Amino acid sequence: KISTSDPVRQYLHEIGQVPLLTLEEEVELARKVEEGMEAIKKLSEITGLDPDLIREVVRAKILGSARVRHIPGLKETLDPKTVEEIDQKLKSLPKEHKRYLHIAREGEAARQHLIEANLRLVVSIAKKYTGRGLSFLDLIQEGNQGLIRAVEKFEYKRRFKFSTYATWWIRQAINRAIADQARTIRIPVHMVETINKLSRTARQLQQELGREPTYIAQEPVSLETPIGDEKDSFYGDFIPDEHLPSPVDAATQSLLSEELEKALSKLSEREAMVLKLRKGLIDGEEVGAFFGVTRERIRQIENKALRKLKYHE
Amino acid sequence: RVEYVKKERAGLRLPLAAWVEKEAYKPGEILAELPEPYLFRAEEEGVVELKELEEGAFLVLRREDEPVATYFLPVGMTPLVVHGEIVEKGQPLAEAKGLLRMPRQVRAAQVEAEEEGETVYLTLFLEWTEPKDYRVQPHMNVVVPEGARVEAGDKIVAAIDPEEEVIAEAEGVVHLHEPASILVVKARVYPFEDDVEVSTGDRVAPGDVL
Repeated sequence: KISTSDPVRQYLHEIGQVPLLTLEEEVELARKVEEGMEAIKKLSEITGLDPDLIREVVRAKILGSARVRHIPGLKETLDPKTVEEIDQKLKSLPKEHKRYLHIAREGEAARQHLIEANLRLVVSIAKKYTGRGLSFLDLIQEGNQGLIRAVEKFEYKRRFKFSTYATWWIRQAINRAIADQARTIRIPVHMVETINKLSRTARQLQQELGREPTYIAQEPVSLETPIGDEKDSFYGDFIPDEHLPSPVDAATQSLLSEELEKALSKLSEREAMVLKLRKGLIDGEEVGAFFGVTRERIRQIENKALRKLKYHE
Repeated sequence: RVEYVKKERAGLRLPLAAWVEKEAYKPGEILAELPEPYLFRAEEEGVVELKELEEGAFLVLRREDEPVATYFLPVGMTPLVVHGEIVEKGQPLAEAKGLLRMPRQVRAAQVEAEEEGETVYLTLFLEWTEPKDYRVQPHMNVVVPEGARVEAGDKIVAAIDPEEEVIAEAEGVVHLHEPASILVVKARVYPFEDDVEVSTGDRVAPGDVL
């Protein structure tokens, strides 16, 4: 049926079976996770294997069976035939060494019980990002990418709990992706709350002032839309073209870029690069153009640089 | 709950000919039957001391400060607080009723008898389990199961700060009172003692080595 309430009764049903007790049940799981953390590290010494290799063999045996083959540094390995070689080389390590395993199992499995219980947090974090540029299921899944990415890092040793430690990482992966996948172009990380900030003065001046005043952002209209008397035309149908080849692009920038570096290096690099990269690399400014001189000497050397650069006497 | 089964050894005097001492007698078990009365000499004198019990009473006597007398009274004997040292004149005026005790929480094991005349001085073993509890916080970990003893260095519960964690005392049986809730899982309990297993998660029926 309609998938609005289905993820909800899918979350709120094991979150209703496991609404974590704020101290007993929450801190129990975070310990086991860190229990499994170091037990894997100590198993990496005894066996001579990658730590994240070991955590990943644990994950595969806990979930029963899966095909989720990915490791940093290693992308793949024979999964269903070799994970059991790994599990039996673990059956050989004695009583002293197998308890690290027993703890490593219980720790990563509690990691899932941890997450699966804390997803109603994600439900009410993404609920304040409703009309932002992503569907509500894209938001929760970006929020569930954060609560997972908060489980690698949490330290139960410091007494502040996980309910407030994960709100940051969840609201960090949400604001990660809204700045990415909301409009067609990969928008700056900046312009998000520059566009969002004018939209909250426009609704604090249009509340009263009644005026639309004086003193790189717009929204796409689709290609097919019935124009006219809500007829059969599509809007791409009335677009003729300007030209095919699009010249002075490649042959120009090829001259353009190489003849830049020529004069750019023939005067002092402390001179030419101050503006090469200020006006050309990230932003702009000249209230802080200065790597450490007066706002007056930078304007001095800036202009004087270009002038000997423009014409040499 | 920690039960610190502290031990001591105390004497008593019986009817000589009446068979009133058996080894099949444990805590809460019979001693002696129907001597009408008892008043005989437990020959010592010392400063009066008495310690409480649920069903029982010690009497220790420190003349100066050394424990001159340690004689236990199974209930059914009528004690008097501060009597006796007139001439050490058989103060143990514990009245032999028609019944005897039978110390329910304190166990009566070993036995020793020097036989003479009317009465035998008996020396035995006395272990009374002291119920003393602790309270665990959210950040405290119960490293001990549903019942096992403990050594003088054999830490019981670990917490966040090394500041006052539940370190182990003299040996005690570990019982648990208050859970925060209760799991009822349909499973099969398979205890092991000596050697190592296959870990949590895998499949078994009956599988191999369990």
